[PDB]
Amino acid sequence: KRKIVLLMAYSGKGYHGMQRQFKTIEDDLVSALVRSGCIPENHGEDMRKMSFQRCARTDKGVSAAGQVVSLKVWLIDDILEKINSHLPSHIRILGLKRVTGGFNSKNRCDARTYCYLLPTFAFAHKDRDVQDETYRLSAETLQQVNRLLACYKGTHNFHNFTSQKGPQDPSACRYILEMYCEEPFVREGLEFAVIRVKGQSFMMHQIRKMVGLVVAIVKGYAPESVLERSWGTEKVDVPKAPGLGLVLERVHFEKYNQRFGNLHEPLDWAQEEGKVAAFKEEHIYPTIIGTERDERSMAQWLSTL
Ligand SMILES: NCCCC[C@@H](N)C(=O)O
Repeated sequence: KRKIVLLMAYSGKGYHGMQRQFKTIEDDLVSALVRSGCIPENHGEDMRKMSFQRCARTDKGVSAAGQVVSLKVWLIDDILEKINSHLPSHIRILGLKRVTGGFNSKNRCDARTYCYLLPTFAFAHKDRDVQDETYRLSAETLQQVNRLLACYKGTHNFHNFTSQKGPQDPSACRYILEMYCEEPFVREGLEFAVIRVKGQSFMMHQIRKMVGLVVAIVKGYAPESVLERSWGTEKVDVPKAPGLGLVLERVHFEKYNQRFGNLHEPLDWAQEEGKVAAFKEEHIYPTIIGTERDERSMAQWLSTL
């Protein structure tokens, strides 16, 4: 009866992505919507009768601190609580807002910010450094990482950073506003670092390949010259990092609020930022960290380089 937008978050492990194998995030969401009585059962079976859309089709294993979806529901009392009561702890609806009927979240959002949490031995040189959990990131290596990541900034032909895309395809070009790596931190004897990237839009496997290539370079499996060569017309076999560390941090609506905001209303989750950071630190990060500690996801992939 009313078109709403939802701010939600989830740990991606144990799912096969957001949309569409294991269950998906939307499977849990739909079930929670049906059980709570926000939508009738047929709206859950056919996700078009409630006009359901999602901003980011996060891949298998990928987490999200600020996923955004839009749909029509029965605005039942305490709707946020009710929906959450049918969800596991690792999926939370953080915010809800009533929007105009014509609002399409996927078609209206601009830039996305992702982070990538990884063990620091992903930057350990294969010839000079230890290759296990005992490795500690040096200041010089971090400088190298940030120097390389900075080269991604601006507009480039990113055809080598996805699949089945030609160099002459205009849609292969993408815009990177920012990319860097934060200072490392230790948790339970393991050192991690957070890579953050902001882009106007991303192609399939793009961030994982951007990270993978820099990892290959820093570790010494590829010369630095391959980076600048990668945005040329030539094809480059770019390594694809695991999806475990990848987290969707924010879906931006700044350009939407400017261009459309003045049949449309401004969308802003600034008030829910506390819950966003809380869920990331309490449910997203610890699962990634624990998984790396016990299953050695990154280490296994690094072996294949
Ligand atoms: N929408 C294309 C993919 C973007 C990256 C991230 N959302 C993922 O699927 O892993």
